[PDB]
Amino acid sequence: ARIAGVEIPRNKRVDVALTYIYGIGKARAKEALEKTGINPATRVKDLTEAEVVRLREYVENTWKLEGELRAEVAANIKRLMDIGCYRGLRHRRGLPVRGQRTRTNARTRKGPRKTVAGKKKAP
Amino acid sequence: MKEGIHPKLVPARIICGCGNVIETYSTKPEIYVEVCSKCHPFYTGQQRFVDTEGRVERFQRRYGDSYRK
Amino acid sequence: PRSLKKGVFVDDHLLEKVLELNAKGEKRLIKTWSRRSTIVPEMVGHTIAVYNGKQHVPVYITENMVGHKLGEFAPTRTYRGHG
Amino acid sequence: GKGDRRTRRGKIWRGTYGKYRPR
Amino acid sequence: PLDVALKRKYYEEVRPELIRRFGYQNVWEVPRLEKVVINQGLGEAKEDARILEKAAQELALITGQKPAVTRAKKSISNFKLRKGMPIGLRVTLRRDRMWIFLEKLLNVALPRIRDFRGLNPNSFDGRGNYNLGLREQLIFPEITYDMVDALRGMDIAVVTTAETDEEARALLELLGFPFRK
RNA sequence: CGCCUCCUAAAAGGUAACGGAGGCGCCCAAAGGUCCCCUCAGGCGGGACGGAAAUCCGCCGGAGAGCGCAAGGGUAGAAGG
RNA sequence: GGCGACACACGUGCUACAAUGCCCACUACAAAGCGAUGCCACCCGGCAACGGGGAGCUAAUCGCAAAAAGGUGGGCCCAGUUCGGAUUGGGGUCUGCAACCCGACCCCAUGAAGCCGGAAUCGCUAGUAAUCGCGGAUCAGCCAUGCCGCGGUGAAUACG
Ligand SMILES: [Mg+2]
Ligand SMILES: [Mg+2]
Ligand SMILES: [Mg+2]
Ligand SMILES: [Mg+2]
Ligand SMILES: [Mg+2]
Ligand SMILES: [Mg+2]
Ligand SMILES: [Mg+2]
Ligand SMILES: [Mg+2]
Ligand SMILES: [Mg+2]
Ligand SMILES: [Mg+2]
Ligand SMILES: [Mg+2]
Ligand SMILES: [Mg+2]
Ligand SMILES: [Mg+2]
Ligand SMILES: [Mg+2]
Ligand SMILES: [Mg+2]
Ligand SMILES: [Mg+2]
Ligand SMILES: [Mg+2]
Ligand SMILES: [Mg+2]
Ligand SMILES: [Mg+2]
Ligand SMILES: [Mg+2]
Ligand SMILES: [Mg+2]
Ligand SMILES: [Mg+2]
Ligand SMILES: [Mg+2]
Ligand SMILES: [Mg+2]
Ligand SMILES: [Mg+2]
Ligand SMILES: [Mg+2]
Ligand SMILES: [Mg+2]
Ligand SMILES: [Mg+2]
Ligand SMILES: [Mg+2]
Ligand SMILES: [Mg+2]
Ligand SMILES: [Mg+2]
Ligand SMILES: [Mg+2]
Ligand SMILES: [Zn+2]
Repeated sequence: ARIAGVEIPRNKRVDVALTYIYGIGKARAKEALEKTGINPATRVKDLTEAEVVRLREYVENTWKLEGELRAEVAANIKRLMDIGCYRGLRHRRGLPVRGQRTRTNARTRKGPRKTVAGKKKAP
Repeated sequence: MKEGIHPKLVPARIICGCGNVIETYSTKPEIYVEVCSKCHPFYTGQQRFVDTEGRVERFQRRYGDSYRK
Repeated sequence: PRSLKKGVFVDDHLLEKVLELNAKGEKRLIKTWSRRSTIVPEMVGHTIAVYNGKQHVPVYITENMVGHKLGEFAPTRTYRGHG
Repeated sequence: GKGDRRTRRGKIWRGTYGKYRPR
Repeated sequence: PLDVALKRKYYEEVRPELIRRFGYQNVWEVPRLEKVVINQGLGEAKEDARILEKAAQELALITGQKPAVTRAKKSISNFKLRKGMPIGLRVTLRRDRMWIFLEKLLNVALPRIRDFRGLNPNSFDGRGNYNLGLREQLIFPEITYDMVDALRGMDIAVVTTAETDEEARALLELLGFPFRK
């Protein structure tokens, strides 16, 4: 487990590799490398352990990441449910939270179609 | 101990990123580690990292008491 | 969300009901049609009856729910499910 | 892609500007 | 025998403190480590890859001690288990090799644990022994991502001469066991 | 319809009925000889995946486990591993 | 308050599954329209949505304005990826009396299904189809991927 808790992929560039960490999008990648002064274009295989620890030390202390971030995200959702606002209610039943229609679609939140019998027609 | 089946434990030095150095015994002579006891947030004081937040919310919100009196 | 350049919004006609209460010694049930009002630190410990479109829903207010609107705690539709 | 707001092409599609598409 | 940092710490730092905390009248009354027992519950190797010498060799790397196999005591239909199948590895660490393993465990292994925030204060035997379970074996310094086929976890038994939970806790705490509460 | 086990069977043995209940017509090159070593089931507590039950640790636990297959007898001071 | 519901089912579409592609920088070539509590040059603050300033134009003059695919340079190297951009956490902006139900944006983080789609079925005969961007009407704002239009690039095939 190199950094933060994860092993970022060798043979790809640092700026891309950092993104594989939960909590680092491409934007935080560019800024971290700038702030610690490492080339964004250097393959992970080709970093001095000096570069490794410098990049490592920065990233973990600057932002909350991986598990801790997930936990903090979890506490937020948990809070909404417990109070419990309409937003919290939506998380209970696993419906969309941001005002999307549910007559159709919503498959990402609702999941696979549970097909059901319809209404029969006359003969 | 039984001959032939066990791996030799030798004097070994484990090195952390925080510059910590540990004198111990291992199957490997030298080992480099990302973290150790000496620098791990839970171990070191209470080095609360990025999260001082607790948590904050909700009525640290303030900003302000502007709605009139 | 509402631009913070502008002020945090409450209807005032509901806030004054609360503030008059704070003086005389609370509480009293408060009937309101202001779902659109923000929950405000002076409202904690009260119970405000938000009207969902059909009924006045009693809502007790605590610190953990300060930043929200009152209507957020009085859902407008009833579901239960299908079949 | 056009549905990616976090890109030039995406901001063009939505007809808006920002960090990812400046004016 | 040899000098190991954690062992010395037990004799000069931990032993006097324990007498202070509990007031033993006999030099043997005071808590000791008896043995540390490590177990890879396995059985993922019951039928498929019917032999995982890989787990043994990698366990051998960490402890310096080659584990012995444990075989099923009875056949169990639901676990797809025939009596006598090789379904575990166990190694018993005593004396120096116990100290050395505990030393690296406290110094580097536990810190490597994912989202680690201390051990469980409640995992005490009731009879003054302790157990903890690991889910990854790469947590140990002499095991790396490159050398591993699949993640294997383990069970660790630390056995003390202490009669009670209270005495054993102080020992493990004084030795450097980090507890969440 | 021959053979094994229990009861009937009246505290030696034996004892009948189209009396009450089961089992056998095999098996094992180790499941045989000997030497050496080892001790169960179960219960509570502890432990990643792991469950009522896999493997690990501790305490209690004289035999209630096991001994290829019915039943009975025997049996860990072993016939069990 | 609801018309915005959601175990489900259908139509019409949008965005894709990638290298004849994706990205960043740099550099070109349209047309038709719209515009006085309107379009807003340019300056500065903000990573930014925007905000404060602040000229010009009652407009073949001033502005919306950059057209985009393209062209040039470099990066990515076949990966559920620098493909895809749904979903969700957080923080902001603007219109508006007011964005809880139920607005559009911007930013950090998240990065789902999807590897070209069963039976079946649609459109188009040339500046057409495909593909690329632009404008308007409605309109405070906007759920427009809709509609009506405008140009850019530009095929394949018709035996019968
Ligand atoms: Mg990331
Ligand atoms: Mg809806
Ligand atoms: Mg030795
Ligand atoms: Mg007040
Ligand atoms: Mg993208
Ligand atoms: Mg003493
Ligand atoms: Mg306990
Ligand atoms: Mg003990
Ligand atoms: Mg390691
Ligand atoms: Mg008799
Ligand atoms: Mg006789
Ligand atoms: Mg036999
Ligand atoms: Mg023998
Ligand atoms: Mg148990
Ligand atoms: Mg497993
Ligand atoms: Mg028995
Ligand atoms: Mg039988
Ligand atoms: Mg309608
Ligand atoms: Mg559409
Ligand atoms: Mg208009
Ligand atoms: Mg994926
Ligand atoms: Mg998939
Ligand atoms: Mg991606
Ligand atoms: Mg949000
Ligand atoms: Mg709204
Ligand atoms: Mg492919
Ligand atoms: Mg395609
Ligand atoms: Mg025709
Ligand atoms: Mg396209
Ligand atoms: Mg348009
Ligand atoms: Mg409009
Ligand atoms: Mg919408
Ligand atoms: Zn360290």
